Amino acid sequence: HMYNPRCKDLDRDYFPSYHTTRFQDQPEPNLAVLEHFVRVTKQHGRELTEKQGITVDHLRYGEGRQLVDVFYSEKTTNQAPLFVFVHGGYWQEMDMSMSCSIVGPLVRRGYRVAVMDYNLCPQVTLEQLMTQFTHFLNWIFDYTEMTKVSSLTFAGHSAGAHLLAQILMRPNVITAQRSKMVWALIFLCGVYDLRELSNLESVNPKNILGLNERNIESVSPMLWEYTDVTVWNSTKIYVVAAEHDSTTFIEQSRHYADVLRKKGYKASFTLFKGYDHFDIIEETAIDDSDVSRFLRNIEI
Ligand code: NA
Repeated sequence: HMYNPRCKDLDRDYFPSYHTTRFQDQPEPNLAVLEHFVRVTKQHGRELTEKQGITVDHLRYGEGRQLVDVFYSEKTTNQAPLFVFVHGGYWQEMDMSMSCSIVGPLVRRGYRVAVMDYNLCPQVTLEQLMTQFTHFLNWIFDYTEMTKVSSLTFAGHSAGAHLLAQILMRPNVITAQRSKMVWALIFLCGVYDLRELSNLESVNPKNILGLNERNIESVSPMLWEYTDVTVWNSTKIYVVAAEHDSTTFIEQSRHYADVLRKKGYKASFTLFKGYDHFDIIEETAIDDSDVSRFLRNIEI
């Protein structure tokens, strides 16, 4: 138990749902929280286009679930900045319909918002999902370039934070110019070192992540040898943990922030009071929420 010197149970430290303070009168609060998350995020999604006057374009960067929905207000110019959101779900669950809580307040602040979906393990190995995600980063920059827009922010949650980390190490796709377009990278409650969970059946049953010893460094942002850091020093990096996450998740974020800082990235660690791993996303649908205020404050 790296990341939790005082851990008793390594598995439960890898399921953030056991770590909330919500639904503590529920016999299984971990299932309550998941149920609630599914429900409210689907509701946020419908409210975006049925109530909030927001428009969506349904696009694709690949076959099947490799989709990108772009949300915008027609009352706003087409040359607005683009905010990109990458959803979580341990590379094996979640979809677009539960991923759009973040959209509404951003559109009201004058962003266009791209919410993407991806193929899940074991339809791909994690390595292959990562190659596909590289196709997505190429797509999003081609899309922004075509639109002749040259300001972006990316944010990923959980597994999505893990995925987003490769943006720092794909220079055959991410040119110096592409890098210079990025205002900020936001890593919400991600995981960055997969050596412990790779060996657990509860997280990686029957090895559906398709992991092993040759590729464990490559799927672990924590362990990479970062190079050409200088092209990112126009980009602010925010590594964020929720206070009510597992100590393992919290420390994974703290340590990843340390790794980046030590490499010379403009990175910071934030422990966000009052949130667990889930409501930190749920509350992004509320303009006045603490998390919303945080995202807004990044702009300054
Ligand atoms: Na711009």
